[PDB]
Amino acid sequence: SVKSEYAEAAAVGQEAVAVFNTMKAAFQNGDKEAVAQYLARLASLYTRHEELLNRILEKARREGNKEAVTLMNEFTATFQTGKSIFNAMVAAFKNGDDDSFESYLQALEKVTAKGETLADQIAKAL
Ligand SMILES: Nc1cccc(Oc2ccccn2)c1
Repeated sequence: SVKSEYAEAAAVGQEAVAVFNTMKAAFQNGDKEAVAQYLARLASLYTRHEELLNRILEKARREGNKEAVTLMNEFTATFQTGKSIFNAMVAAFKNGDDDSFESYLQALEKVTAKGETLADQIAKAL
């Protein structure tokens, strides 16, 4: 069902949270070889999550589930906010700009935390 597909998407999101916190520890310790690998891992994870979310939204639309569509349109928009911040973080890493990396890291955390009440609302709506 769309609901079990959302639970699968939610687990993929939690994997990115796990790899993100590990990466943050690695960055603070200056283990840039680890950070590079974790950033690659996170990129693939976000690509997957983004695809799952789009499929879920498209299915909610085909099902005429207006409330779930509204919530998923709001949540996907905020996902792109997180994604653009991630990508700028990756660029800051490539450039050796640790001040920007730190800024982007904290922002991506606040964007993610903010978008959690919505994420729980979608689970219930599908
Ligand atoms: N593409 C992308 C990459 C990193 C973080 C991010 O933020 C998120 C993740 C889930 C919900 C809201 N924002 C999105």
